Amino acid sequence: ERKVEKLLVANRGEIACRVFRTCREMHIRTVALFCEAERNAKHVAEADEAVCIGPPPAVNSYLRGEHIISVAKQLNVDAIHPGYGFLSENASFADAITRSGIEFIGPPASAISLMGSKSESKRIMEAAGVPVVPGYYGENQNVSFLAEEAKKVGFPILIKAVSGGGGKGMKIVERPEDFTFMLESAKREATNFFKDDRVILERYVKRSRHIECQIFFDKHGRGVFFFERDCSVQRRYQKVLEEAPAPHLSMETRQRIGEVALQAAKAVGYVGAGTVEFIFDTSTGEFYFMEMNTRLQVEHPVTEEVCRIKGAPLDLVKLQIKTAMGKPLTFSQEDVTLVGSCIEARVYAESPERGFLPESGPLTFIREPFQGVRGPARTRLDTGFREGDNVLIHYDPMLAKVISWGRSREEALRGLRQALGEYKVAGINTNIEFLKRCCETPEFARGGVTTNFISEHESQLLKSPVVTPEVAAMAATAWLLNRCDNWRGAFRLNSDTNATVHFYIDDHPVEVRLHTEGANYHKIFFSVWDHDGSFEVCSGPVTSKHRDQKSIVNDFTFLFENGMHHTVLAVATEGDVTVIGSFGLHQLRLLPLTDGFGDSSTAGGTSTKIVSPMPGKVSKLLVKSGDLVEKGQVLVIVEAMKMEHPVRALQDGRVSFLVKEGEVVGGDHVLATVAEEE
Amino acid sequence: YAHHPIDYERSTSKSPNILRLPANTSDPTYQENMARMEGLVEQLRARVRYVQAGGVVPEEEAAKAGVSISSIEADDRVRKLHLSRGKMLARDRIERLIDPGTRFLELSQLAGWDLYWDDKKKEYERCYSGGIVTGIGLVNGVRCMLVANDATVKGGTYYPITVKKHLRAQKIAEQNHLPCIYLVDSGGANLSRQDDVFPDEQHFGRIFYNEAQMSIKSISQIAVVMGSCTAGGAYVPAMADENIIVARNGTIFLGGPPLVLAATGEKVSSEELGGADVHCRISGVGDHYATDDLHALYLARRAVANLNLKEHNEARNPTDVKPVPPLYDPRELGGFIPDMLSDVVKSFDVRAIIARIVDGSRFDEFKALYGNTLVCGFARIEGMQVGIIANQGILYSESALKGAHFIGLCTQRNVPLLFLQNITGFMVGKKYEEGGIARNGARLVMAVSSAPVPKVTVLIGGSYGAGNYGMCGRAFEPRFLFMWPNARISVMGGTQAATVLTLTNRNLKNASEAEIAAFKDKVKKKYEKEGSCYYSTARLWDDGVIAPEDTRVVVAEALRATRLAP
Ligand SMILES: O=CCCCC[C@@H]1SC[C@@H]2NC(=O)N[C@@H]21
Repeated sequence: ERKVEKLLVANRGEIACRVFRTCREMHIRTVALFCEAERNAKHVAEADEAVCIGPPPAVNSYLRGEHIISVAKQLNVDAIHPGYGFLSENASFADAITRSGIEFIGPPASAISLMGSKSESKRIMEAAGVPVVPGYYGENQNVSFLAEEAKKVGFPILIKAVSGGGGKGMKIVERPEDFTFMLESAKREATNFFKDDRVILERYVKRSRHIECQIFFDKHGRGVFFFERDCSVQRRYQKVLEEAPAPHLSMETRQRIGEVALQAAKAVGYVGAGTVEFIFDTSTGEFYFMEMNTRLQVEHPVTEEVCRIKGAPLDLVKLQIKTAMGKPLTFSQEDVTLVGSCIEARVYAESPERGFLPESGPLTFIREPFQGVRGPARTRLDTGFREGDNVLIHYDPMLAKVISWGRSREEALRGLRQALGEYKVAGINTNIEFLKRCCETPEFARGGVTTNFISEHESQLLKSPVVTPEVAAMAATAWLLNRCDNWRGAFRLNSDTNATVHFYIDDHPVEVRLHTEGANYHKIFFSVWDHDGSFEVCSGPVTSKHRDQKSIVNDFTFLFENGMHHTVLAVATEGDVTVIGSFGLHQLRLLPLTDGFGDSSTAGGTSTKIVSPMPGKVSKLLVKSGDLVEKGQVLVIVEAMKMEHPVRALQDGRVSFLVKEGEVVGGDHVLATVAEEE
Repeated sequence: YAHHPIDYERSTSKSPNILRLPANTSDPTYQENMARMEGLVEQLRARVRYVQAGGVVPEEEAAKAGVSISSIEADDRVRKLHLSRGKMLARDRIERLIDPGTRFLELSQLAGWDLYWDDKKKEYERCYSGGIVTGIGLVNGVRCMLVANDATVKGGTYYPITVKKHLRAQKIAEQNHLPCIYLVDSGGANLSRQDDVFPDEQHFGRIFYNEAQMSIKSISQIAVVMGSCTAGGAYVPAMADENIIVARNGTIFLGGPPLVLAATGEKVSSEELGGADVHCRISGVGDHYATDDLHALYLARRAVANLNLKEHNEARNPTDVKPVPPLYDPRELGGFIPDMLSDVVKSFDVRAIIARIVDGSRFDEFKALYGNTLVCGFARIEGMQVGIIANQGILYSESALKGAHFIGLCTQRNVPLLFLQNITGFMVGKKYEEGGIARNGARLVMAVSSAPVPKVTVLIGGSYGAGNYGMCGRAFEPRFLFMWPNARISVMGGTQAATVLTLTNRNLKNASEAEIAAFKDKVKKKYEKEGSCYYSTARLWDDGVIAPEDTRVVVAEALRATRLAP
């Protein structure tokens, strides 16, 4: 075999840190890669050496496979792990690595190329004999052929069409012995949706739930399938929350899922770690092949919590290095046993209220949930970002992954709830509120959720706590104090103090007024939305005198008269005030009040504009008539004894020319009328 | 009306009107200008290198400098012979003397550039510098003036450009209360141009006058005697709080070794005639006797240390400050500058330049709707409040009034002033003359000259005529002057003088084409033969020459130079 002492990573993020960590235990060197800048990132602070690769766009960075290979050769690298994304699925890169002599980590290039095309892949599995639900059989040569194979090839009837998602030819015709309505439905589908007259028939499944078993193989002909998984929950083809132990799955089935999976991988030949994905209908009770991926998934640490080998913790990445080592395995499929249950959820730096659009901004304060064992449950968090970091728009929005291992499902789900609640980030809106809403009200604790489970409950979700009038009181107070000495040393005569804050909550401005009575800075009141009360407030140490973009992060205490007390860590800026406490997190936008403060001119500008002196001789006018002029460009240039003396009018609005180039004009002539755009 | 802030937000935000947002688009016009500028700086930045290590440029590719080819071997031979003696032939004494990690200015550079025409028609005197090098230096936490006599004695020690440079340095130091350090190496005098350099006023005697007037005001001065200083040059070692004589090659004489011959010619060793006499002689002349160049420089530094100025400078100029850069890239300064040699004056702007130079790209406009020609307002330059007068167009009476008002406020509140010179631009209209324009011009010049505020001017371009009297000029005591490459200093008219002087000079009505060839072309050649590169600096007219891109750093050096003042 070939010794390995240097490890190379392609991608960046959580996978970089994960690959780097275990490496320490195996006692192997590490190498990091980073784009323009991106040098303060954590992963590079974790490796032994890092190299800059070039411009931010993914074409420029992490896609120059030849340059990466040349750099690795110069470094005499032993192994490369592509990870997921970028060159994860590219057979040319793997072949070039093999020619260079470096041990590529993953499947051979032949498997990747074969699975690149869906038609040839499904051909291979059909030849292998795995139950596969195909996409098409022939064409609509005859309408009687539809009745011929309707009860033949596939009893379930999937009429549909050659293409297009309209699918009005379907009509949900699950009843066999249908011969006068299927042809009428197809012919009415052909109208206004002719496309190609060829029609394909398949089996139609009422329900769908996604399954995906894991597999592992050495290069000495020996492997063992890991435990199954579930990915029923996904929105817009994006993974949201998943469970390694498919609840409600019989043991016997588990076993069989393996025999089918091993047949397919052996047929194409496979080395390393991979995952086979199925599609399943509860009503039919059978699973049909949909797709496979020849690449390590992102969901690898999840399935790990439900599998132990020889009573020892399993490390998936470890074996992949050992597989690259050339050593053979040590365990049969038997040594592996499941223990308990676990659940996972992904947090995305997106805004649930909006069109789930990514946002980029500095990370102000990041609470870290307790990543230790307690009670009947294990909870962990893996994050590829830390304090002081900033999200890049080029990358996908992905902060951290939270997993709750437990002895029973209940324990696991309950654990997450509390953890999901505890983790807190300030600075960018996240979908963390959405995930908690997905966990509380939906009765998916039973364990039965379909592929389209998210679609129906969209009305129930997308809901957040209501900002109580009290929340404005602590939020408003923090912005003042966390900016200046408002209410500090203040003093007037025979009167009392007053200071107000305007919040632009939703599309309606909000005003909050704060004032004091007595000689007390401590005793304070409030009146928001016609609700009045009293409270006292005690601050903490003063921090962040520089009041930069991060501004001031301080803890606050508020004793309201009723009797309560509160603690609030407020990082306030001019743009917004963020308050985090037992209520949760809420950011209140401050009413924006900016509008070219100075240049606010509504003057008509009717006549006598950019008038030229006596000599005249206007020429070389470079402004189009009827075009807005707010900045002071040279509207007209007139020459008086070689005196260009450009007028440079700054009156806003479009300018209308009444003169032409080369025309001698009199003194103080109306060359143009600079009027407000009407 | 639905608007109720507290001034900030409106202020202390990245959106205050105070700033400026002139963003260029890099179009042909920009290219034409930006490119030319580049065409106006490369050699500026280059000749400097050639005079540096003067006459020895091993690359031999100095075609970017129009300097004639010189005998490199002769200069290398002279330098080898001089360095074999044991003394460092370079400006090396300076950067050895100044603390590492600190700044320098090089006040006057390219001095005496191709000044004198020799007997050989194609040959000029090879004065790569003025014979000395002058710059502001910070020694041991103390700001000082550094004057070093170059070892170029082939033409003669001192010229009408050398003594003027020395006297300018002395006047600057006295005005600013910066102690001086002189590095003395001389060939005596120049017995060829002696009438031009010895007698009269503002000559070699005024050096001796200044070295005593300084010590009256208790501004200690230091001189180092590396080589001979004869012919009245021996008084500076005598008139000095501290002086240094090198053990072997340091010599001071009132009468030359040839002079003892033909008048009791009992010749003896040059050591005994007044050189470094380390034998405990009766003479108590010369404070320090140092065995080596490094030893002498070290003792100079040690003497500079014991002056107590460190506390005063540290208090006055904060050493630990946070640099605030402008909002726009300083490389863009060359672009807004128009081209050159254009029949009719091209267009120009100021806002962009000030927005590029000042801190945070901001400005504090006074009345700009009124007297739209002239620009005046406050600013910020590296932690110090500044006033700027930059000229744009043809001056009016109202522009002069606004200038007088601004200068009045600046003098009232003790704010320094910066000047950015431009065209003369005095209208000649009869109504304007009838409107008492002369009185308003006098109003402006009176305030300009009367101001006790420190004043610095920098040439933008096109400073020709008596208009500079309105803004500022060398004859109005500017404590520093610096220049950009595209500068022309000439008669009241740069282009019009051609037209006017065409009419009134012994011209027949006929032969018009031959006459305009003989008149207009000739006067154009005369009035643009002068330029930034030759007529200025080389003659210590506006002694400083800089780049347009690095102006703010230079002005910040100047302002820190003018706060030790009483
Ligand atoms: O508008 C036409 C009058 C231009 C006056 C230009 C002034 S007059 C004196 C000085 N010499 C010039 O050539 N330009 C300025």
